[PDB]
Amino acid sequence: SMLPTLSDTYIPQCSTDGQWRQVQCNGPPEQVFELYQRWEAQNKGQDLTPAKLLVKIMSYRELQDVPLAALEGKRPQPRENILLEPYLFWQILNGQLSQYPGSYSDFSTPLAHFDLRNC
Repeated sequence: SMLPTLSDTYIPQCSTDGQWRQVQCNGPPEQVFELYQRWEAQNKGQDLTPAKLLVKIMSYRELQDVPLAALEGKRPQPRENILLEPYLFWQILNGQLSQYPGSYSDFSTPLAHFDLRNC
């Protein structure tokens, strides 16, 4: 866990299609904050460093995934096999595994932000 969250995550943000946003901040993406909100909503007592451990764990087989955490599936069943497909204008939750390289999809970066950043 050599990454501190709020320290040096830039993620250059621009307000619309082609023009750079006039103010550039130095915080993590708001999708990561929403993922942290969902993780805390699953069970209390969750902090930053156990979240780093929990993403370090459950990343051993890549999908042969794991139960005991519901985030996008509203049909609780251990036998559910559906193809992964990205949807326009949504936070990426299900189809990714994040252990493998590639490219981001749909270019849905221009969203709002928090306050506690170096801008």
